[PDB]
Amino acid sequence: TARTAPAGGEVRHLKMYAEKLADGQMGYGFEKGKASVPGPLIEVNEGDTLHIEFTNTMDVRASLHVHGLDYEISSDGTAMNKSDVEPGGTRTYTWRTHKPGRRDDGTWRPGSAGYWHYHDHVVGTEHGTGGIRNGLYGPVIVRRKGDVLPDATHTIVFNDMTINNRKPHTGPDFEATVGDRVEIVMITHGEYYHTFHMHGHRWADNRTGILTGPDDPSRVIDNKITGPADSFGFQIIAGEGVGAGAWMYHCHVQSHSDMGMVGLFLVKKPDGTIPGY
Amino acid sequence: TARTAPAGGEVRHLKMYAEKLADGQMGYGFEKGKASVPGPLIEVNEGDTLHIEFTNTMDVRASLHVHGLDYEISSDGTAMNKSDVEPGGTRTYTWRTHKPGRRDDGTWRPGSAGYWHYHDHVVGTEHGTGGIRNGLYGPVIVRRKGDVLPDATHTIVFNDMTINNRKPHTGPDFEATVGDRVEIVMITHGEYYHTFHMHGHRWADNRTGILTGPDDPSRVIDNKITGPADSFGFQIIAGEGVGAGAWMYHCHVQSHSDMGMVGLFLVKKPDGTIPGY
Amino acid sequence: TARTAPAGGEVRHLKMYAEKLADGQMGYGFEKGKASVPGPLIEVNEGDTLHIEFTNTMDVRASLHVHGLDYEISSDGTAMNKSDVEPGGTRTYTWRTHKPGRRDDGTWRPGSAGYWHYHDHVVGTEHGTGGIRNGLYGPVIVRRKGDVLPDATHTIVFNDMTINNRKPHTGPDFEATVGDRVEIVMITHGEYYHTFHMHGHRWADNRTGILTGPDDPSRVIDNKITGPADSFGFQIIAGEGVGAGAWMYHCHVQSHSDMGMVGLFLVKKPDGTIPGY
Ligand SMILES: [Cu+2]
Ligand SMILES: [Cu+2]
Ligand SMILES: [Cu+2]
Ligand SMILES: [Cu+2]
Ligand SMILES: [Cu+2]
Ligand SMILES: [Cu+2]
Ligand SMILES: [Cu+2]
Ligand SMILES: [Cu+2]
Ligand SMILES: [Cu+2]
Repeated sequence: TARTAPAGGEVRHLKMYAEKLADGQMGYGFEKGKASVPGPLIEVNEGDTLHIEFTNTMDVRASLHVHGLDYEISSDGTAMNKSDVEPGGTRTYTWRTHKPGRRDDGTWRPGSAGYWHYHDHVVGTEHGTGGIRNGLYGPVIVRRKGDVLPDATHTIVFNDMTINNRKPHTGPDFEATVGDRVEIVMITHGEYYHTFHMHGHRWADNRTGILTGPDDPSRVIDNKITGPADSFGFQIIAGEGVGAGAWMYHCHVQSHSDMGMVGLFLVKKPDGTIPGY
Repeated sequence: TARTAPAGGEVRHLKMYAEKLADGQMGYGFEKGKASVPGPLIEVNEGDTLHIEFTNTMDVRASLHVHGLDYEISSDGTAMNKSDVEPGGTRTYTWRTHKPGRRDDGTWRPGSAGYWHYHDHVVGTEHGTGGIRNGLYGPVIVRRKGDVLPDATHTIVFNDMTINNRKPHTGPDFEATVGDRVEIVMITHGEYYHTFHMHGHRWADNRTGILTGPDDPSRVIDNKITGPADSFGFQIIAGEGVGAGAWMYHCHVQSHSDMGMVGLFLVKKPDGTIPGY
Repeated sequence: TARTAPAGGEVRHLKMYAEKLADGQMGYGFEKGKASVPGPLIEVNEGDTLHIEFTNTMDVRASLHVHGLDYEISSDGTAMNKSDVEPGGTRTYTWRTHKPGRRDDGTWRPGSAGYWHYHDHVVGTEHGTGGIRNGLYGPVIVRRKGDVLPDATHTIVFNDMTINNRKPHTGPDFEATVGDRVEIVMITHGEYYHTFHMHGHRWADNRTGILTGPDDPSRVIDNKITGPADSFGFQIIAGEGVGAGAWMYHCHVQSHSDMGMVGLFLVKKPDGTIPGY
């Protein structure tokens, strides 16, 4: 049987930093000097509370704003609600999550589980346009009790005309072995719509990207249109039914793929070989 | 228990007008001199029939065309099918709705229930490009027997680079009290794709925007990409799990929010106060 | 009762050609001299294997690449994986499909069933930008055991600013009789997002476009946003609840419909008449 998420409800603490990078970009990190674009993955269980002690090490105001999770207005990360952070400053954001359940009126409250993201809200403009452009974005995953955990999680961010703020035609590339349970968090940012596509693999267009059984009528797809701040996620079995290979993923907007929005899902045999590579 | 829609099947009558407004815009209304942009909400139950006695008070041809509901070709609102209205003229459009049910061949006929809209089809071009641009659009809601009625319904229309044809950074703003059941009808028009986003709230990407219980695998989202003539809708509990606050909604295409596609969901305590506002 | 797909598992063989057309376009066909834009429909049952003996009759390199179905890397149709075809050359692509089922780890493997497409991957650019632009695309349908077969299937491809590579305002138009079970395969290609819309009809936004019964919470729609390489499909009962008529379909992006992305769903009485036509 596959590994599954346990019941949540833990209180968790975390240090996060905003850093200007030597190349001019901006990244979050869990450790000073180890910021990355995209930011590090934050993964919690429904019901967990997360207290992020955030330090802006930059010379400009910056913030943390999250999608999907519960937060009070004092943690929405906006200038308006006095929730950004001054240069050199520290603030504790609090993110909460909740489980689904029946309300008193008989309705069904949705849980927090899903594929989400965090990003800056005040660099460049009051909507973080400069922050996002420079790399201040990262993924968040909230797990429901009992759903399936992967062998590894990769984050693919279409940010304007870049993948993960990389130069055209520089990946990123990811590697797996035939049979691995691979998870993708797919996030879009900036100005343009895109269509995300994988060669040789497909997934369900629902909450987890996975069907639990035969009753789910969700479309099975390998192409999906996305816009700025959209986030979705899915799991695949690397090479399932198709074998080892250098499997392209790309934006399928023709000029975008032509201009470098391309990468490789490198699925290897156990000996490491990739047919045709 | 929450209030729910009853069984439909009523025959309803309605007067509607198209008016040029003093500012140059065009609006529909239920009363002469009270046209609005967006047009007034039309809400019916599955099975109801609606007879709209429509008068074009403008000096140009205009029409009414609806999405989703049943109508005969004589009510499709097009110049081609001789279904528009001459300046000063009156025409009765008929919209019908039906319930779901089993067909003789064993298949399942879908019902009309959903979040829909009406708009002009002949002002400026044979596709109403001028009518829509000037404000001739409005929302339609069709309820299925037994689904949940809100405390209030707000209509948010992304029309080209405007929200409800308003100037940049002029809202609209909406108000609620922590705990209200708030319904959003979200409609897109014009030339551009958008992504609709709410701070502090989320909904289900299905027909009603709501989960009935734990078996629904629909993604829970707070960001959604939309294109011209898309309509969807949802309900939220104002401030549920997040409290009172000035909660922004906006298009999340960065330049669009920077250029004014922003508004506030003002969720108040009972004393009317909004923390940080 | 309606006709339904049987269990699959047949091994099928097929000849396909790439041809330059006299007008300058490029089309696939099952017979030399009978290429079409879009390419011919390939329809199989889940579990079938398809061996396509493909001949490039053009003076440039070309390929076949499919979405959604199972294929080994040697059939992905890319220059990178040495899977394109030289001018005048022949290659056998193999497409496989599989049924859903329970994995050993308890998870649910999705089946291949869906609305898919094939297109060129090497004409003009390493992403087939020229091939797709010139007309090298076609639809694929994979049926699950037991789902509903239509009276006829039409393919509507939004390719850049054209429908099926046709000149503005030249259709295509399709015809039916009130009561026909009409299937639409809707595919998008090129550079631009679109919104596909039908007058007088609607469908479910799920895998088959159809609801099986009352438990499916999928949104019922008549407008849908699409991007390059998106494919979906649905069935409707021609004129159901609305009668005979010249029912427009179009992209609902206003300038796109104004510029000719329009066609007619001609639904006739048995005597062939169309009210208002
Ligand atoms: Cu925001
Ligand atoms: Cu792109
Ligand atoms: Cu955001
Ligand atoms: Cu129309
Ligand atoms: Cu926008
Ligand atoms: Cu319309
Ligand atoms: Cu490709
Ligand atoms: Cu279009
Ligand atoms: Cu492709």
